[PDB]
Amino acid sequence: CLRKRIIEEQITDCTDDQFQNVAANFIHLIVQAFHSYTGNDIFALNDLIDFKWPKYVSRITKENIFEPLALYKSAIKLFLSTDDNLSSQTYDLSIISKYLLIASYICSYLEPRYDASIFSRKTRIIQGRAAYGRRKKKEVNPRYLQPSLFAIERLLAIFQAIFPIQGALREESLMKANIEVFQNLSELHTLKLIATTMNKNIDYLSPKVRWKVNVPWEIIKEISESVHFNISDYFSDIH
Amino acid sequence: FADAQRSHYTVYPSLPQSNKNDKHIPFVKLLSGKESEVNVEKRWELYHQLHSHFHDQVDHIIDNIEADLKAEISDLLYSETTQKRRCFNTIFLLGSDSTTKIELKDESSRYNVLIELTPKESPNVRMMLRRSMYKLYSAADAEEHNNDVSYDLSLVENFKRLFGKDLAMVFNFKDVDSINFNTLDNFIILLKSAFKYDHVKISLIFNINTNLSNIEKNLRQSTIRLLKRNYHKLDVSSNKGFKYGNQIFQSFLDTVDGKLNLSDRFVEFILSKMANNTNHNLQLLTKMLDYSLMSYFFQNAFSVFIDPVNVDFLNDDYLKILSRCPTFMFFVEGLIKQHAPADEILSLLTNKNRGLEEFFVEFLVRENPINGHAKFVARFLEEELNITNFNLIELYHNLLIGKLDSYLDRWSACKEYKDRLHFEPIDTIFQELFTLDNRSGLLTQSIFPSYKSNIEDNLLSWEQVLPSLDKENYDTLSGDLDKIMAPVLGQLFKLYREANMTINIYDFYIAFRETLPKEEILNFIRKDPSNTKLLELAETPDAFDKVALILFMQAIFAFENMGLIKFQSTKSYDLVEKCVWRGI
Amino acid sequence: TKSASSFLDTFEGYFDQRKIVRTNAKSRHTMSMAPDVTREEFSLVSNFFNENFQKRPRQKLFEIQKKMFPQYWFELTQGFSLLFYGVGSKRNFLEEFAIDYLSPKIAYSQLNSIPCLILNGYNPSCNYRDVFKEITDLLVPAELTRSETKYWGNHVILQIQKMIDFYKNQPLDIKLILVVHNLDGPSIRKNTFQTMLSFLSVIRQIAIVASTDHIYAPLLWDNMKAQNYNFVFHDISNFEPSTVESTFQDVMK
Amino acid sequence: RINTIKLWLKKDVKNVWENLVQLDFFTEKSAVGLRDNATAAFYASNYQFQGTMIPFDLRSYQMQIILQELRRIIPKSNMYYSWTQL
Amino acid sequence: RIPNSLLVKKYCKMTTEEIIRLCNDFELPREVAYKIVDEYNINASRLVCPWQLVCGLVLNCTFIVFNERRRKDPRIDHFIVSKMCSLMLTSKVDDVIECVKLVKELIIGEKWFRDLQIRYDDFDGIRYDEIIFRKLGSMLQTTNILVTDDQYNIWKKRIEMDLA
Repeated sequence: CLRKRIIEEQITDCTDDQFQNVAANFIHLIVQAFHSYTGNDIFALNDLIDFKWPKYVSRITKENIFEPLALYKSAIKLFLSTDDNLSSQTYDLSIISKYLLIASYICSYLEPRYDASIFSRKTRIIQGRAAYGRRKKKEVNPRYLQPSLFAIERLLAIFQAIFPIQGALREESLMKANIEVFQNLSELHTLKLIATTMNKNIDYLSPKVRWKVNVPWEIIKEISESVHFNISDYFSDIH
Repeated sequence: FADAQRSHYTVYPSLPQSNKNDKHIPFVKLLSGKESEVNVEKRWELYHQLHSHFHDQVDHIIDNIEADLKAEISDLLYSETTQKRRCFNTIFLLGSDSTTKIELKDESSRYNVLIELTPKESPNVRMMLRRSMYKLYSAADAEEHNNDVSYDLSLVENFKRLFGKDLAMVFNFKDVDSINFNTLDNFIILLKSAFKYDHVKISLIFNINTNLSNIEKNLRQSTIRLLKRNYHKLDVSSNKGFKYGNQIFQSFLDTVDGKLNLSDRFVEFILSKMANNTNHNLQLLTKMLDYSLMSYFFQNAFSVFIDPVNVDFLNDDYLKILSRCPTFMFFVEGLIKQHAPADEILSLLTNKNRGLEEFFVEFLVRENPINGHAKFVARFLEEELNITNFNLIELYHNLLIGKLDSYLDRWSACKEYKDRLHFEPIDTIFQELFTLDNRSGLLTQSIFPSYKSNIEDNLLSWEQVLPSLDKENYDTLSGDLDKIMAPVLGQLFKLYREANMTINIYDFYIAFRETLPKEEILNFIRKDPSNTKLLELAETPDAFDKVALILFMQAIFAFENMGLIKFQSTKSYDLVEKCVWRGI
Repeated sequence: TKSASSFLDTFEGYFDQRKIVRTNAKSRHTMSMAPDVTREEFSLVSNFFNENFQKRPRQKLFEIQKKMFPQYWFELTQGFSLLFYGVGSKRNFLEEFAIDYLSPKIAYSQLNSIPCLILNGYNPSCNYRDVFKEITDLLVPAELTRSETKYWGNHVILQIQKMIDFYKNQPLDIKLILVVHNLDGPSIRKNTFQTMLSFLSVIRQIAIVASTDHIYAPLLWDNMKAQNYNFVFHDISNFEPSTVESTFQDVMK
Repeated sequence: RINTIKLWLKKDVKNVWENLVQLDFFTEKSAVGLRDNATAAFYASNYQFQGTMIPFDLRSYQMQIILQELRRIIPKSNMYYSWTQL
Repeated sequence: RIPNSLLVKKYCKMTTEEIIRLCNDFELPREVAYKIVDEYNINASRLVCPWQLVCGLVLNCTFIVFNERRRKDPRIDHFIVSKMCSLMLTSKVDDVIECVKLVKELIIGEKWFRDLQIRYDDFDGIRYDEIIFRKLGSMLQTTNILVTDDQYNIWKKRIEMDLA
């Protein structure tokens, strides 16, 4: 890939030293650029050299082989970020499964007492009082920890609170949990996104098997960006 | 008896030898029992012709996606090399369910084996290795036309001298989102040492049903940098690139081309239920269209008139049924309101049967091509315009509504073609007996029902399921009880709904005890002529409570295995917890 | 009266009735003060009230839904499985539907009768290996060869997969009617039983007629189980006294 | 206080985190190491532990080397040496 | 001052004379009036506004007493709700649409609602022989893609006078 670049660019001011010096300079560039990333491991440097080599040969033009600094200033993009991952959208799921993931993320990080202050919105007819909410915001940031464990009725209740409107008085537009909601919930349990206390071959239909999410925040933010759900102001009263 | 105490008792039902009728088809007599038997036989044969013509195309599309996918995967599985030569080829099959057969090519003087691996076939690393080398030695020594080896990578080391051929094993992990990635990267590390043997070629194929940011988050980074050597991605999902929804819905129109029509509400219900499910949509398309066809030929007698030979069997009741179509009412109101010929509307109103009997057979030569023009819009968007991201179902929905121009300007690529891609159709009289439709909520009630809501509705209200009677009360055993007393397990739910989250079973018993009649059941309990035990407990001065606890405990231990009640505090079982709420 | 709830049952009825109740407002009443009975007084008044409280309206309801049976046979013979959810015992419905109505009609139409494998799935002694033993002599399929069996695999699931690829080259007539009572019962709701019963419903030559009792039932089936069943759901809730199954469960004091 | 230290993003601190469990600077919460005999290393090879099924950045690890023992062994001419006090 | 609405005024004292006037405005019978004024004794203290419960009562118990009257024409279907919207000094018809929904599950398994729905054979609008074949999912149920059998002949009778 370099020995075709020397003839693609019509380069005749070269010898073997003029190749090995830019080779050793590239290796020192990967070292002083990425040693704080890897560590003292030859294997994590060998593959970085294998990745970033032809994208570095594609930046020599006619006289970058003579200088050491403007070639580094011609390829500063591949010495700041590592670029090792395997790379638009976030998840190829349904709408109700995305909202089920969001609602399971909500109920397994929120304390169960403070939801009638965040979701209860309809006009009363009978004398009742809502939840006051938490007085002091706790700054321990609960979404750093492991999640909590909830019953499936709390997931179905928070699911129809955060769901968008669907559907002139026989509609009753507040969506009830049909077959498709339970089927998508079992699909989420199959895809290891919501999960539970794994007793060996657990029964789903027990009132002693509780559920939890095991997807991190960094994908829930992309999901809530996809369905355009304001979830950043749901954990605003913690940090 | 004692046959409902053992699991799986098979039972042969004996049968009468013959009844000698035509009751070999389930199609009942329609038109409130006035239809002819030969028309019912022709309706059954016609439905079977339609259903066979549909499913013979559905099966070709479904067995053509495999011939497309085997052609797709086996081109980026081969015909390429990497200069490092110490890497495995990796193919990430995104969105794929583990249902595909993989074919490996000839490539002689080289074996090609496929090692399918499963989250049940992988509890740790050694079972993966033993199953993989077992499948390798089996598919190597049975594709040859004798000693026993150990199932580890030594067989991969001396495969060149055991058989004489070079190895090229292609691994295949079925549910990659369901295996431990901690076991999977250990297996990839254990496979990485096979690179030094100069006759192997490992290829990895990952069948992922989620996104790629959830596989390279759970794996370790050295394995990810090993997998970044020759990786390719491939989106395998029948919602990407709407080609197989534009061949199942296209082929459904080729069966109903002129005979049947689709409603607006039906196609938007199809679009609403196909969008709330992503993994399998080529099956939820067909099992909605077939159940729409099955609820049509079972219900509509006029399906016998969708063939143009049965036009002469217009009896009087067919003329009664077709006359009360509101589109015909709109047509007759038109014949009144624009001009006034008397003795033609006086004929066709209720008196003349011949004019209405011959008038309807003119209304079947008409086509008015919705599905005959929609294929032109499909061919225009695919061939002349080259846009392959359109949905034939949603384009057909907007074409059926009439706001097709908004859907064509949704792309802003065919601004010079909004006249060429335009079509404004009208309605033909007597559509509303010839339309597949859902206005009764039938495809909702029996394919995607609100299950828990139906259970709670039948538990709470219960008058929409149990009748009320006005004659059968004196020959019975409980005639005055069906009108003054709710059924137990349906009366207890009225107290379960308006209870708290923690229900004390004694208070839940007292609230059930004072919603029963007292001076009726103490008279009712002495009715039995045969037995004598039921009357002496009525001679006990505490009969009402001892008959009330039996019904209460029966209803409580009947709710409990239905799922509405959790007995907390084991070794007490006294304070139950309400765990199902209505309306959710 | 004993609930101060502002809302009733919706999501806000869930959030409202889940409050916190103090120690003196609570009613800690043991059910010992309920007037105790014998086992035989329960056994007597139970079987009295089963068939002598709403007997004629329930028989009227069964005759109302008994003219629905040709639609059930049509849905079975067109490929679907059936699922009968509802309040009350669906047992005698499937004993009077699948034994009496269904298999005579299937046996006549393809011209002994069609074998009916009842399966008491409310009994917790319901293994799938002896049930699949009972299937493999009513059909008698081929055995698992050496190449088609795998390294310590499950032989039942591989045999059903072999039967699935065998029965794609066959005439489409019902060869068995598999009648599952309480499909979400305590030993059949587990995963490998449902993998068995979901792979059996892929075969067109067996008609699955199931019934459920629990209310969170449809989450036993994901996009692979609910696709291989292709259920059609029929609410036949008929308020039955349900006394065949309650002898299994604990009726403890 | 001030030429500086480049803040590496959490996409690159994952490799550093994995390189400090392959040098035994962190253990898991209660993870016993090699089992005593050969059967208890078999009985646990068929067990699927809960600490490896949860996501990566929630595994509750545990220190091998406390901050007091880190204070005395890092040289005092370091730019993080003041940060080893608490 | 002008009134904004009537279902706004919290804790307004309502006597039984106003309730029987509102019942005799809708010509509802005696045995439903003697439940609408007798339920007010039950939940009287726990009332945030008593012009919403009595408002929704006389459309929930109005749709069930005149069910066959609505099946022939939809003008009464707007007449009763517009009469209640102008009787409650309300400009928005949606605020009395929400009234019967907020009060409808408050009286769903009540006693007098239970033996008053069977009296007129309402069962949520659709009678028993039409709803028991809709709960079972029967394909032989009456979908309304045609017009009703007692309605086609009255559509016929309004044509013979437009030509004679």
